[PDB]
Amino acid sequence: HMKLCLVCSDEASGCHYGVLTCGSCKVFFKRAVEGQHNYLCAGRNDCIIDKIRRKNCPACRYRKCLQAGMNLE
Amino acid sequence: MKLCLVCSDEASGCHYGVLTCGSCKVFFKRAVEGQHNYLCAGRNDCIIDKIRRKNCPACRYRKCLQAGMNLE
DNA sequence: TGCAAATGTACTAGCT
DNA sequence: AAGCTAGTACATTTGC
Ligand SMILES: [Zn+2]
Ligand SMILES: [Zn+2]
Ligand SMILES: [Zn+2]
Ligand SMILES: [Zn+2]
Repeated sequence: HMKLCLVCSDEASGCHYGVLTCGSCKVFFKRAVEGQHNYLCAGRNDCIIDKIRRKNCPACRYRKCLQAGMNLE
Repeated sequence: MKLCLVCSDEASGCHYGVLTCGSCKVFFKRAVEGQHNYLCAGRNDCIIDKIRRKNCPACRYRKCLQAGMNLE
């Protein structure tokens, strides 16, 4: 029914940077590329990213964005 | 020379029965008072150090309880 | 309390 | 019109 972001499963708003994603992942990805962050995972570089757990691990969120194909060109 | 028994930061005193940093003092008070329906994105054994304690409320609250924090 | 960083929404710019 | 996304400003969250 409702389009699903391929990063967090929140409702997708469009195809952003090459990948159907939600509003919060679009801006999260651009800020992650062009910004400095000490994103450090606390598990095994392998976390679950869903609508809640996405805030838990930005390191694994960024990782799953890239594995989904996001790119700024 | 005083380490937090939850995250290992500069403990600021004995809070809710446990030597703990300021940040863990406040986090446990918030967690214990309201819902703590937190969720872990890993395997319920996330590393909870000064850097990564922000990452997993669920594992942090679990560690608070393991260390003995309570409202005595 | 304050200050600030991170995150998320809603909106505008600009294209076709 | 219609439909799209990238950007941006604002608000909210979260944390010292
Ligand atoms: Zn998303
Ligand atoms: Zn992770
Ligand atoms: Zn602590
Ligand atoms: Zn965890």
